[PDB]
Amino acid sequence: MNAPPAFESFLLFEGEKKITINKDTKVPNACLFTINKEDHTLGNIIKSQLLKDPQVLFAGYKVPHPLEHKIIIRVQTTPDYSPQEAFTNAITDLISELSLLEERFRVAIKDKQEG
Amino acid sequence: AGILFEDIFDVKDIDPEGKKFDRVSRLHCESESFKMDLILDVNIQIYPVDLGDKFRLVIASTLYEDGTLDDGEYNPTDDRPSRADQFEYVMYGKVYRIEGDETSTEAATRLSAYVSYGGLLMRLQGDANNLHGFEVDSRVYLLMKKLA
Amino acid sequence: MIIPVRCFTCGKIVGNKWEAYLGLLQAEYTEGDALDALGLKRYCCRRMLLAHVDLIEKLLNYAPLEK
Amino acid sequence: PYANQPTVRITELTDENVKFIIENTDLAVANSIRRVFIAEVPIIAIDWVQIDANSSVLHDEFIAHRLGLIPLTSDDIVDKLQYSRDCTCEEFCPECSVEFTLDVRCNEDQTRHVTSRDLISNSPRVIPVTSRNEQDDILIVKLRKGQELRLRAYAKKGFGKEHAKWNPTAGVAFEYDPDNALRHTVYPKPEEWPKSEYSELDEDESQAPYDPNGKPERFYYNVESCGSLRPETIVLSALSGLKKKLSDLQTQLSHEIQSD
Amino acid sequence: GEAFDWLLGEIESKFNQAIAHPGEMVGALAAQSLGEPATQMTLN
Amino acid sequence: DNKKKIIITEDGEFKALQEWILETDGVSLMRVLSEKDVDPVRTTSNDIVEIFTVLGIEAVRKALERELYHVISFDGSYVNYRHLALLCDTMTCRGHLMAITRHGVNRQDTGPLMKCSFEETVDVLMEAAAHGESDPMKGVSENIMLGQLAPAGTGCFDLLLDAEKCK
Amino acid sequence: KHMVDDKIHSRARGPIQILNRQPMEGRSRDGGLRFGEMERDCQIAHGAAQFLRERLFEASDP
Amino acid sequence: QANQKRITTPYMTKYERARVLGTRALQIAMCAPVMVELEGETDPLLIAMKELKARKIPIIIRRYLPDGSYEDWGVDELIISD
Amino acid sequence: IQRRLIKSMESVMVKYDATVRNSINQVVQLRYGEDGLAGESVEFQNLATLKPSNKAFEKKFRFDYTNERALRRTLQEDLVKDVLSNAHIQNELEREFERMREDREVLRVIFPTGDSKVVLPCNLLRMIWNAQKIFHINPRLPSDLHPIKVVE
Amino acid sequence: QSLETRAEIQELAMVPRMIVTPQSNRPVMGIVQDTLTAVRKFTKRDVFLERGEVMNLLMFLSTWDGKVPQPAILKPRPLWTGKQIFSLIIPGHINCIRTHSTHPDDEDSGPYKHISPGDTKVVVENGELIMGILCKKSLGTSAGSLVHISY
Ligand SMILES: [Zn+2]
Ligand SMILES: [Zn+2]
Repeated sequence: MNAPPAFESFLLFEGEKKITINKDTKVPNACLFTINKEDHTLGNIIKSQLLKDPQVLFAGYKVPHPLEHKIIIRVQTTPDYSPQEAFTNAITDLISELSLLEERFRVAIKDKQEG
Repeated sequence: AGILFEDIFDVKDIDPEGKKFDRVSRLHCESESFKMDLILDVNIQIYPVDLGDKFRLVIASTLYEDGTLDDGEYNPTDDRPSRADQFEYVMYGKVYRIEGDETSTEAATRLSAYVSYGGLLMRLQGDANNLHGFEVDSRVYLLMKKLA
Repeated sequence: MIIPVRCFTCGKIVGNKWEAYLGLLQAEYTEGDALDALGLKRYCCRRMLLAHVDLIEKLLNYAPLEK
Repeated sequence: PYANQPTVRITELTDENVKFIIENTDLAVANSIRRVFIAEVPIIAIDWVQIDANSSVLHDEFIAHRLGLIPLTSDDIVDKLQYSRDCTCEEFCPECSVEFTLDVRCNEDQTRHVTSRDLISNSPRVIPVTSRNEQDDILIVKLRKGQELRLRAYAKKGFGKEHAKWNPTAGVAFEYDPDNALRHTVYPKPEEWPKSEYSELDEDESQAPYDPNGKPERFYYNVESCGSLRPETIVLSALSGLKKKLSDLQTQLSHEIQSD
Repeated sequence: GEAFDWLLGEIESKFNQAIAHPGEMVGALAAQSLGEPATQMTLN
Repeated sequence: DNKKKIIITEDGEFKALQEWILETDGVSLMRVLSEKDVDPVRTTSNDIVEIFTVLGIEAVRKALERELYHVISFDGSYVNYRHLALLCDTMTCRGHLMAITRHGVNRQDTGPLMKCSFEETVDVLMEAAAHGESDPMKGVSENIMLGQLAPAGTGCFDLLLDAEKCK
Repeated sequence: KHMVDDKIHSRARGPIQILNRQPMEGRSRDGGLRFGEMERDCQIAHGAAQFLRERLFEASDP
Repeated sequence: QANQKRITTPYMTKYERARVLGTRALQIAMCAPVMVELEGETDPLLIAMKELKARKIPIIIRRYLPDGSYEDWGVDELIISD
Repeated sequence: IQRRLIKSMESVMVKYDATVRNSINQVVQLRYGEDGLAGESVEFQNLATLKPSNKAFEKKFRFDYTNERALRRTLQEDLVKDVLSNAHIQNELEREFERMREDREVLRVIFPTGDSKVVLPCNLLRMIWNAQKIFHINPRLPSDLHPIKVVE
Repeated sequence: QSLETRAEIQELAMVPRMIVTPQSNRPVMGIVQDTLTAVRKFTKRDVFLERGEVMNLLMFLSTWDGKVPQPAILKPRPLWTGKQIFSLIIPGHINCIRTHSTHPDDEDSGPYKHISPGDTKVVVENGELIMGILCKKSLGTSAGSLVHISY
C-alpha cells in the first residue's frame, strides 16, 4: 500500500544527482556533500579516510532518515586545502587500499589452495 | 607568560569516598611550596595516578608560550610552540566559583578556586595570594606532569 | 507449513535438511546430535530445524480438488 | 593523509566458508567490506515466476517466494549478466536473465517431493546449488497423488540491498580485538565471559590490559557461503563492488566539481 | 547599573507577557486541567 | 504541619506547636463550634453543605477550594490555583452551592440551547417552548450548533479593513 | 491480526449519510472521523474558533 | 467610547495575531496588494507575517467590551510580542 | 465528571476589560486567578522575608549605612561617600526597610503557615543570575550600583 | 482547509507553543525513555568521546555553529566529555540548578557542596553543563527543569 520498491535504496531517480556539493557558510572551508542512494557503507569509509588527512579539520556523515536513501558528509579542511580536494583524495585512497586488499586476497587464496 | 598558578603537589589520597566512576578518579593532594589543598578529577584510564605520586601542576590562561589569548576552539593543526609539549596530562576547563573566608568587612585570607574541565571538577584552595589569577567564568588549562 | 528454505536470521539453507533431520531422529540420534550432524552450529539454524512443525503432512491428508 | 596498506592472512578455505584476517586497515573499511558481503555482492536468484498449474497445498505466492530463496550457482555468470535495468531487450533475454522450468505431477501413491532438483535451467552454468554435482536437495513442495505443479521462472541479477534472496552469505562472523584491549566493550564482570576463539590470553587472565594508544586493527572474518558463490568469490566480488561504488562516486564527484 | 537597568526591563517585559489574554477560554481550560489529573488518581 | 498549630514566636520565627486535635466521624459543626475549650476559629468540616449552612457562601467557597486541593494534591500532584479558583467561583458565584450537574448547571440562566447540549435535551427545549424562552446566542455551544463563529479565542473580536492604510 | 493496512484510512469529500448530510461511519463506508465533544472542548480551550467552525460546520455538513 | 482613552491592553493577543495573520494571508491569496517588499515569498502566510513584523497590515481590530461598547485598534498600534 | 465540568464552565472567558465572565455576562472573577495572569508563564519561587526571624530579617534586608568599611567593600568610593554623607538617601533606605517590614506582616497574615513557596510570574533570582552572567558581574569587586537607584 | 484556519493552528496549536501547560505551569513533554537513560549515562563524569565520535555527534546538531569545542582533555589524547557536547546542545545562555535523583541529602551541608563527589547537583551556566548528571529531574516534565527554563 505504501511499501517503496526495494530498488529505490540503490537506484537514482531520473534527474536526481548522485552527489551535490553545497558550501557551508557557518565556518570557512567547509562543504556538505549530499550523496543520494548511498548509506553507511560508503559514508563510514569516506568519513574515516577523511579523518586520516591532517588537513581535514572536520569529517562527519549522517543518514538524516533511515527511510530516506541519502547521506550527508560534512568536510572542513584547513584554509590552504579544500573539502572537495579532501573528498577526492579520500576516495582515491580508499580505491587504492581496496585494490591492494583485493590483490593480496587473491595472492592469499592462491597460496591457500596451492599450499 | 600566561600562567595563573604553578606548584608541585603530592597525592595524599585517592577517592576517600570510594570509587564513584570507573575511568575517573578524584585525587586529594597537597603541595609543599605554597600549602594549597587540591581536589582534582582525572581520567585515570589514560593517565593513571597512584597514591603518593608527586606532580607539577600549572594552571594557565593559555598554552602559547608567548602571551596570546585562546579562542576556545579546537585547532589540532596548530604549529605554534605550546606549553602542553612540556606536560603529560593537560585539561581545559573554566572557573565556575571562587569562595573565600572573607567577612562583610575583611577581605579574604584564603581563597578556593573551582574549575570544571568538561565535568571533571577541580578545587584549588589555599592562600588568597596565590589565587589572584583566577576569575569566575574564565577559561584555563591544567598542564599537569608527573615527576620522580 | 513446510520447512523454510533459508534460516530467517543468517540465510543459511535449511530446506534440504528436514528430511535428513527426521531420518537422523529415527536413527536414534538426539535432536542436538542430529542438528550437529547436519552442520547447524548457530542456534538460529538449530532453532529453524528444532522448532519446525511439518503441517504440510497434515494438509496432504485431504484429497486434492482434481483427480 | 593516504591509504592503508592492509595485509591478508587466510586461516581456512573450504567450499562452505572462508576464514581470514585483515590487518592494518580501518574499522570503517572492515565493516564496509563486511556489509558489502551481505548487501552488495550480486548473485543470480529467481525473481520472476509464472505458475501455469499448481494443485499443491501451498498457494502460488508461497511457491514463488520459496523458489526465489533457492540459491543458484552464480560464480562466473553473474559478472557477465546484466541487470534488466541495463539490458536493452524486452522483459527478458539470455543476456540479463536465466530461464528455469519446473513440471512435476504426483501420479504415484507415495508423496512426491518437488525439490530443487526439479528446477531445470536453460543455462548449464546457473543451476540450483544442491543440484550441482551428500547434501540433499532443497524441498519446494510435497505433492499428493493427483497434485501437480508446473511453472516457469526467470532468475535475475541482484544483491542483498534489494532482497535477502540475493544475499550470498549464510552468516558473516566479524570480530576484532578479541581480548578487550581497546575497551570498546566494558564487561561488568570480565571473568564471567567466555574467551574468543581468536584470543591469546592465559586462562587466569580475563581480558587484555587496556591499550590507551590502540586502534582497531586485525579484523577476523568468517564468510560462510549460501552456495551461489564460492566464499573467496564473495570476498573478491565484495572488494570489486566496493571499489566500483567508490569509482562511480568519484566520477560523479568530478562532474560536480567541474560543473561548478 | 547596566545590569540593574537590564534586569528592570526584563522583569517588566516578562510580567507583561504573563498577563492573561482576552479571549482565553479559561473555563474550558480549567475543566480540562481539573479533569485530566482525575483520570490518574485512584478510584479506591 | 498542616494540622499542627503554626504560631509566630516573639523572635519572629514560625513555630509548629504539637497539639491535640479531634477528628469526628459525623458532623455537627453548628454545635461543636459552640463548645467550651473548642476553637471556634480553626474548627472546620469536610461537609461543604454544612459549611454553607453555618458559615456562608464565601466560607464554603474557601472550604471547597481546600477540599478540591486536598483531593488533587493527595497523590502528590499539583494543579495551578487559578483552575481550582475558577471552578469554585463557578459553584458559588450565584450565592448558593451550584452543583456541577443538571440540577445546578441547567438551573441557571444560561439559555435553552446551552442547556440542551448538556443534559435533558427534550425537557429543556420543551420548557423553553412552553415559556417562550429566547436564547441570545452568547455561549459557545449555541454558536457551535448554528455553525457560527463562537465568541471564543479568535472569535471574541471583529476585524475591519483599514481604508486609510491600504494606500 | 492487527495489521496497519487494515486500519489506515483517509477521507477528503467522500459519501455522506442520508438523514444528516454528514460523512459516513467507517473505513468500509469511506467515512469520516468523528470530531467529538471532547475535541470540541479541546479546541475551545485552544481558542481556535475558525478551526472549530471548520470542523463542526464546514468539513461536516454545510 | 472615547478613542482618546482605550482601556484594553496595548498588546496584540495571541488570538488577535492568529486571526489577523489568517485574514491577511487570505486577502493576499485573493490578490490583495502587499504592503511590504518581497524577495521571493509566494506563500500568503509568510507574506502576512512579514507584513505584521513590518507593522503594515491594513486591518483594524474591533475589540468588544462586556458592556457592549468597542475599541478600534490598528494592527500598527498594538504591541506584537510573538 | 469531565463532561460535567466542561459543560459547567465551557463559556467562561477572559474579556477585554480583563474580567472573567460567563455567557450570561455575569462576573465570575474580576481578574483571572485573582491576579490576571496566565498559567503558562508563572512558576515556583520563594518569598525571602516570610520564614526568617526578626533578627535575621533585620540583618539580611536592613541596608547598613553606618559600617564605613563594609560599604567600602560592597560599593565604589563615590557611592560610599554619597551613602554615608547624604541623609535624604539614608531616609529613603530606612523607609525601604519599613515598607519591606510591612510587606513581611502582610505575608505573615496571607500565609499563616510558614510556606514561602509561591507561584509568581517572573523568576527574579534567575533573571538576576542572567544579568550577572550577561554583564560579567564580578562578585568579589565593589559594585557601581547606587542603592538609591535600586529603590527608585 | 483554509488559510485562516491554517494560520490559527500555526499561531495557537503548534507543538512548540504547547511545550508548557497552563494546568501546572510546567512542561507537558520532556525527554523520554532511550534518550533519558542515555543522557543519564552520557553526562556521567567518566564519559569521554574521541574526535571521530564527537564529529559523528556534531553531525546531528541542527543548532551547531560549526566550531569544534576545545576538548576537556588535550593530553595524552584529545577527549571530549558528554557534558561538553550537551553544553553545545543546551541553547542560549540559560542558567539552571538541579540535583540528580541519586543526590545524597547530606552533601549540600558538608564540604564538596560545589564539587560533588557523585557528579550530582546539576549546574548549567551560560548554556554550558558545568556539572552534574542529567535525568528526569533536569530534562523531564517537572517545574524548573532545563526544558522549562529553555522555554
Ligand atoms: Zn541461521
Ligand atoms: Zn535482457
